Amino acid sequence: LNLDSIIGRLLEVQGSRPGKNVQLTENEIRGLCLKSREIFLSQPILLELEAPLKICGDIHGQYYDLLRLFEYGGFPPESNYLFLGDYVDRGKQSLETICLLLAYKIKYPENFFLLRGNHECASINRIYGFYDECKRRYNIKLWKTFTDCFNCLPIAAIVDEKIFCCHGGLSPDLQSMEQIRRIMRPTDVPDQGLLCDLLWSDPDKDVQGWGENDRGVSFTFGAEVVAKFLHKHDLDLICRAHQVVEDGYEFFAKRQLVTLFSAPNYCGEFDNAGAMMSVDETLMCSFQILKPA
Amino acid sequence: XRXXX
Ligand SMILES: [Cl-]
Ligand SMILES: [Cl-]
Ligand SMILES: [Cl-]
Ligand SMILES: [Mn+2]
Ligand SMILES: [Mn+2]
Repeated sequence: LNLDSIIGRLLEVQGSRPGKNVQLTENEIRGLCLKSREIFLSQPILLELEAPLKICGDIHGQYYDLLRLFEYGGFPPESNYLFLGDYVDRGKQSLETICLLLAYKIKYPENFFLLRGNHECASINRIYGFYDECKRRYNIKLWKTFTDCFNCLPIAAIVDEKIFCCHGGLSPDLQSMEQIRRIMRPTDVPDQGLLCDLLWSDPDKDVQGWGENDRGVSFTFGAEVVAKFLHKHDLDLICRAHQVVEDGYEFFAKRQLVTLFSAPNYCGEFDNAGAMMSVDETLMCSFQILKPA
Repeated sequence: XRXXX
């Protein structure tokens, strides 16, 4: 597997002109999936990471925006990265997006990290674009290869024992961090329970404790749930993604939680910015923002 | 279409 060749071809389109595809070979992509899978399984399902690093939220196949995020933040390994999931579906270039991310994981496995989002899940792919993209540009066997890799992604990260990171949010079933550690891979995303909630739940200003989620799955959680969680586990911040936010980032619960969303002008249906969070050596947080067009 | 579009 020639990682540098692959990365070079993926980066060739920098400076376009969003639209131009990068079409790797089927064998190359299979290799990216198999090798990255191995690395994911070799590392904990609950990552323990060090600052400084950059944290990114949803990308959703907006490949040319991913390239802008790296241009702003430094291409790996110039900065360490943690992505919070939702690499595929909705956008025009999910394949380029996930392939560059997997290539970087293989090249820089101790300095580049990818968590699982609710879209790194076959039943959601089937509906929201990635299955169709794979069928059109490759074949459904390659889609299954991707799913097999997704099924091995880690689920959460803690940065320097103080910033708890996950795609969706908290769970009414999350009492101990060991519950996350015990989760065996490969696994699908279940339609209920801890793993589901970590990838699906949302904060809500109008809910006291736990509430119904209008997505039809998981829950919403209020500010007091966040406060209690941070106190119980001696954390300073929850960092999550999963919801489009106008500024690209948005604080909740007296700045005890932040939502990151990194795909600007999402679906061409929102006028949102995309943000990446810079976490310095002392865990101070700042932002790099792709303003809407 | 809320799955979120
Ligand atoms: Cl796009
Ligand atoms: Cl398509
Ligand atoms: Cl649930
Ligand atoms: Mn999501
Ligand atoms: Mn998303």
